[PDB]
Amino acid sequence: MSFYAALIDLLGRCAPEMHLIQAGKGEALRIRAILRSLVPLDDLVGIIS
Amino acid sequence: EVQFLRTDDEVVLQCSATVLKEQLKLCLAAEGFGNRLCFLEPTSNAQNVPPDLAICCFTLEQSLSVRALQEMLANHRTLLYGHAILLRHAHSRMYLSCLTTSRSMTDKLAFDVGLQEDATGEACWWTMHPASKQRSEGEKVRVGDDLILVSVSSERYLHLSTASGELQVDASFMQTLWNMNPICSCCEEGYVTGGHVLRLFHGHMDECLTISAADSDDQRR
Amino acid sequence: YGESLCFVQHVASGLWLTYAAPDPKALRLGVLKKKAILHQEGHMDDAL
Amino acid sequence: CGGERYLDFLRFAVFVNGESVEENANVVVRLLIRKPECFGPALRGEGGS
Amino acid sequence: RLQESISDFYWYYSGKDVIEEQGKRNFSKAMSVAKQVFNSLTEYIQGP
Repeated sequence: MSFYAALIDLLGRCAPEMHLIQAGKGEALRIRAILRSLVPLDDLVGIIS
Repeated sequence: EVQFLRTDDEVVLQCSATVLKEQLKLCLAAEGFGNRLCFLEPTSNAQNVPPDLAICCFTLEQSLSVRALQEMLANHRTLLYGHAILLRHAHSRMYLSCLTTSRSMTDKLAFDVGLQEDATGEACWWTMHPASKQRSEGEKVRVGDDLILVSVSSERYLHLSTASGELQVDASFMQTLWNMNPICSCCEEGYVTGGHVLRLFHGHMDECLTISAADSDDQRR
Repeated sequence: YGESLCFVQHVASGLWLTYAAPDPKALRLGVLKKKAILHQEGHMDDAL
Repeated sequence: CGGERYLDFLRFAVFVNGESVEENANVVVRLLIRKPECFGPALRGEGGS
Repeated sequence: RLQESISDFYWYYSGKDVIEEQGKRNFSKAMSVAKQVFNSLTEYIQGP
């Protein structure tokens, strides 16, 4: 559980800062889409629940 | 000399799959109209069953470095390993792309591969990498070479899925080796070339070879 | 020596010397060894 | 356990003073997705819980 | 390899109207190295 938690924390930290998203940086949009694809939201909600 | 893949050339992407201890060659295919998803057409039997190669042929439009692609997105040529290429379906004049959708039950992280109407965006572009250390980045891509295709947007390889009994094509973090086999490079004026739709006329452009019209008794045979 | 690229062929069979195309998990094995086989199609990098 | 150790190191590398360093973050993402075994037996894809 | 690096750095500055000082440097250093390389290659063949 700690391994997976650390992995998710690292990915979240790697996630772009918003100002880049508003700027429209394609690299930021990539990274965010890749992170979303890796981790589905439903699983995060389940773990939180 | 050894042939070099260049732009404006038509190529087919072939993969190899071992089934029943019998290696089988498959060409990437997509109709484009009514269906955008890519599938695989077997080219091995050919002698006993002709393949549908027309919807498998792709033409190379652009081969650009990552940086040039970036500038262009913000705003003939030989292929080099590490470049990004744009592939156009000859029949539909659409563009090969990595789709955001995924129906694969086997792989959760895979993406569907299919055609897109507009060359705009990153999904259309793919990067070629050498399958072996033999070839190196910057080297001109040569006919026969095993290649690795990576989606610019998704950072996922073009992959052949054999997990299900049926063979499928998807974008996955696993890699598959693809061969770019050429169909045509450059043709002189006139000078009929294979793979083109044409008419056969008996004489002075009056009569042509044809079959019966629809709803005929002969069953159009 | 050094310059020429050669393909080894078994005369009687006509087969070509090539690698066995190691299966995945060989990377986990950490083996740098590729078994050598005689295959009629072969590979492009079969030259020596 | 070792996976977690390395993951927290990469965390300290990529995320500084409350903001992500995109230069290192993109590299980490690319390398991790190239070697998907780093995600764990889960999130493997085929045959993955 | 040097050519590829220079072409990439060109593409990087292509949109930008004016190269800044750090770039002007990096350009100058690369072109000095390339000048030495060209002279070495020229000397290898001259004579001829």
